[PDB]
Amino acid sequence: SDLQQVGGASARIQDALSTVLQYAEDVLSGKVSADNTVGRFLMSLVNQVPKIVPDDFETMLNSNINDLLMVTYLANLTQSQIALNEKLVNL
Amino acid sequence: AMFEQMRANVGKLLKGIDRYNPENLATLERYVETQAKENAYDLEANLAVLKLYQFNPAFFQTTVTAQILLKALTNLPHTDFTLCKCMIDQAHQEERPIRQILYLGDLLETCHFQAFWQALDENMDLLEGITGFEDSVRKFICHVVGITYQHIDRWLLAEMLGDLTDSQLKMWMSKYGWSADESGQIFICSQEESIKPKNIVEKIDFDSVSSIMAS
Amino acid sequence: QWLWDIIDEFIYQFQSFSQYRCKTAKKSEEEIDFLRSNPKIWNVHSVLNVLHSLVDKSNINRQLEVYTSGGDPESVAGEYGRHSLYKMLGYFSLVGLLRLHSLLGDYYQAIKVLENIELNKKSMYSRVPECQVTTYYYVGFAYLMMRRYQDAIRVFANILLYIQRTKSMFQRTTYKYEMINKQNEQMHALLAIALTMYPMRIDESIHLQLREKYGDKMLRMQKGDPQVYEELFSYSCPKFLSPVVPNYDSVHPNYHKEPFLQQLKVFSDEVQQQAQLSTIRSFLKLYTTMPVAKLAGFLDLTEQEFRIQLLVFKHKMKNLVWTSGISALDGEFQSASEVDFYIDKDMIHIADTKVARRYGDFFIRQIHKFEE
Repeated sequence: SDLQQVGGASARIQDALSTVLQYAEDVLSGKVSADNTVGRFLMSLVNQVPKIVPDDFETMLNSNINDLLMVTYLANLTQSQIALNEKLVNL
Repeated sequence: AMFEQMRANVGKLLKGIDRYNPENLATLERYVETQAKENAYDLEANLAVLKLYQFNPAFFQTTVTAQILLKALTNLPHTDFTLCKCMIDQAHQEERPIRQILYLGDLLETCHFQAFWQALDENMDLLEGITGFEDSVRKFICHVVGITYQHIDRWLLAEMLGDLTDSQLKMWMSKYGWSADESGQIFICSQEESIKPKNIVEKIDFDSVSSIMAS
Repeated sequence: QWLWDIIDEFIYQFQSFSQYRCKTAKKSEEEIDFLRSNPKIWNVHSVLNVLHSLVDKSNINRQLEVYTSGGDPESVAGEYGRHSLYKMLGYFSLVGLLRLHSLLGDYYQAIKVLENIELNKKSMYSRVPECQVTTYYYVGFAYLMMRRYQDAIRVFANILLYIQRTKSMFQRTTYKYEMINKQNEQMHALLAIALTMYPMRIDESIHLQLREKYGDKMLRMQKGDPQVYEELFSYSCPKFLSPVVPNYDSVHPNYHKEPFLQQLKVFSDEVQQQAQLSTIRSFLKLYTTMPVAKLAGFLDLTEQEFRIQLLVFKHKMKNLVWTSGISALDGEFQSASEVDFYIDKDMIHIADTKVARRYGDFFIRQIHKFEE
């Protein structure tokens, strides 16, 4: 959660930075150091996450979320069975 | 006219203790007459009269009961007809015209409209005196068509609604906005419109499930 | 002697209690805050209102079976006792819901259903678990009487499962706990016969060896039976009205018999009509789209000899089960096939496994607090 807040704090700095970088070009002339350089950084982000785009891949992602949820659900069941064994042997 | 004048004191009577007393029947039965006559409806009053008749068999009035039954058939697919089945024994159900009305009602409830039209006593006075019965039965048949047909045949719509000539058929077809269609059908609803499955198009679980699993 | 005499002793007590209740409880905060402050126990008040309703209902059924027309019990219970207890203020706590729960349970047994729109709208108090279970029991029966199979099964499933987070304790179930659970099961089985193929949602509430037993019966009923319907009807009608208690068999009385005959007809005609629809709903929608030969094989399946196939097929389709398009030109019948889904219940089960562990953690820690 601390890492997610650091990442959202950073992402909000990126929104503010790119807004300033564009507006510098609109106002008079700007963005020369931020041209194909930043366009490669933003692409470097996008190529990694979200990887690709089609329906096949998001369907695969949602199936994996259901399996990760199933493993998490089974881990609640194992912990509850350990609790059922715990509750029988501490009376 | 008469219905609202009674209603202002009948709605008190139905939420008092007065609804279990037979003395109130002479106003409640007239309220049932007025429901046939002026085409109004009251379910709590009709159910009270049927319960009074059920508890006290000697006050069973056939014409009043028949008017409640014929109004129950104007209200299909509501549960008024089921409530009438509950409150009346076979001995009171089987007399005239009650047994005919129940048979006609099962033909409506089981969607045998063609059999209902073919089994109806044409010259019965009681059927004429139920204000707006004819449009209401056809509205029920059109409602079953409008839910469950995308396109319907022109002869098939006339067959279901009781032998309507093409002048009369327009006064039904255009009453629901239904279009002419090619060779030589009537358009009722689109195929895309009459599907829309609520199931499977789901799995919004995660925001709710993650919240209750957060700690 | 004895059994009837005990009913009069209870009526004398209940009428006297009603006269006291009708008299005091619109002014007597002196009586009442003496009752609030002094004790260190509270659960007895809930038990007495439930116990009175069960005893009164047991007493009323016996009187009604013996005296079958024109006698006092329904009016005297309705006009004086039930209406006065309905129309006065609820005691602060869940006592107003408890009085409403008897009124609703009397209204249910007298089959005079409608006023649930009024009852629900006046029931805006917190549903502390016992008052949720009572409300659901009556609401599932109300949906069943309304012929809302889809809605009734969900309400019955909750109270049949019994994971409603009840914490009772202090004999409040009571004396019919097993019978109430089977009363919910019996209606749930009838609802499953109407609805299945679609659930997929019976595993939560009915354990597998009963899913097996009603599944044999459901498949046989929609293929040939007679006897499953006879078995289902005879067990169910016994539980549908909730009469609480019988009297005692003998040659000489009629009476109870007139009772039983009225109950059998009312349930028979509705269930017979619904059973015929369940059999029509039996045949699988194997493909969406049927040209004339496939439609002819469906007609052959539907009825034969000969005369009148297509006419009764219109009626059988328009009962509810087929929503479709027709082309006269192309000769093809076009329909959808209904669909449903799974891995629904597990999302509920992850929440209640967390509750189940936590309740056990609370119990051990409460026992441990006496050995500190």
